[PDB]
Amino acid sequence: TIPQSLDSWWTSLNFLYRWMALRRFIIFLFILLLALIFLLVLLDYQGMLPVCPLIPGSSTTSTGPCRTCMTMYPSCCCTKPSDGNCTCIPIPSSWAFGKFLWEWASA
Amino acid sequence: IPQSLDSWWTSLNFLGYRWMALRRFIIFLFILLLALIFLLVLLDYQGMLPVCPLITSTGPCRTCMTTAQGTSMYPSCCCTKPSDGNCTCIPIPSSWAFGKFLWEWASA
Amino acid sequence: ELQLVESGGGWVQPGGSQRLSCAASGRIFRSFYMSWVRQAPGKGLEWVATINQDGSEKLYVDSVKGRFTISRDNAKNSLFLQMNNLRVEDTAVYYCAAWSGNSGGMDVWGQGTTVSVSS
Amino acid sequence: YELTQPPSVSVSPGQTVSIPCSGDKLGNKNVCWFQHKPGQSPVLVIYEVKYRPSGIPERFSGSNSGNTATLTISGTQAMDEAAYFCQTWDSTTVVFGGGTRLTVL
Repeated sequence: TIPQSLDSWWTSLNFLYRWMALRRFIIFLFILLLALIFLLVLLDYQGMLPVCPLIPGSSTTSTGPCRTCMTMYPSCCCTKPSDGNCTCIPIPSSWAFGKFLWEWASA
Repeated sequence: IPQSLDSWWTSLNFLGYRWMALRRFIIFLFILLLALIFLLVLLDYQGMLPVCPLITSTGPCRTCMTTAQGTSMYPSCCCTKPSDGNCTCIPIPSSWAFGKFLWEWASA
Repeated sequence: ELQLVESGGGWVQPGGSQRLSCAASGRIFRSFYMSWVRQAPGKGLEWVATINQDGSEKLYVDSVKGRFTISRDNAKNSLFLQMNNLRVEDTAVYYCAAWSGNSGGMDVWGQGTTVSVSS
Repeated sequence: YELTQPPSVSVSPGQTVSIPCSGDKLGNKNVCWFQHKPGQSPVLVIYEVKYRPSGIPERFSGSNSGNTATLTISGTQAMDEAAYFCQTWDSTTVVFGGGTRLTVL
């Protein structure tokens, strides 16, 4: 139902059978892509999209390696060559993908 | 670029200027959205989208390296310690990390 | 990956100074920690110095603290260790190692420059 | 930090060697194993106690149990003959082991 309304709106903009089916199909594909984008945004907002923020250099470093998992929220991190311990940062629950992309664009 | 898409659409239909510009602007917005999603796909392809795959077993945590300067180190593993889980650390893949997280999330 | 070539080794009197240079080939040199590790003649490996990406953090082994200065430049992609006032026990073969992010340890190593302090 | 390895362990080709690396509290720390050959740069054989870099044959493996670590080499080939150093972190300075010489008889 929606694709016919969408192409009718486009026609109305234009004017002040197989082709119709193909137009409806491409509209369906476009709206499905938009719907999946909105679904990803919804998942990001709800917090179910762990994207790792870049680890700050000022990290105090833990008292042991990651496998000991000493200070836990689902952080992500890497082992520092300085003292063999690993500097870990929690994943931001609110907007992980968005915050990571904002940090990426800030550089 | 929008002109070609507009011509294609009007041909599909039949194979004042302000509203034509409006149609062109909507076309440009659609092209921008497609470009943004394609950019996301490309960045994931190059593997600088550190989406750690969760939702068992342990894994290696590698050294910390800084990406394109900035004093910030790209993570190498994703670690979680609940109060009774003994904690697990899974490395973030160099392959499609976002795609793999989405897949091994949608499996269950 | 990275091609590391050391240099600046030769005969020097005790108490002299040397400037060992590791000329890493590749921009990816900028991302990793680097380290100088010395294997003394007929002895085992001994850690000398470690440098982070920017040079804010410079770590030395207690034997050489206050005598060696590790440094790096990213424009030329080079790691220079300046040893000052060497002692008779500093003879060794110094290796340039890189802490690659895809390895988790000193995986990329250099040829190894033979220092020789003698009368 | 006293970190000790045997001076040398040698086996005939084929058997499996368990090179020990005894150090206090070594279970808490993570241990790397390097393979140094006379006249060649050291090769990182094991990192994070049990993990191998890309290209290292699956023969090599690592283990840790309490105040000791171990490098296990199976199917020792004629090339494996080398020196093997176990490295850890005291607090912030990396300490290497004495190094064990594995010889292929």
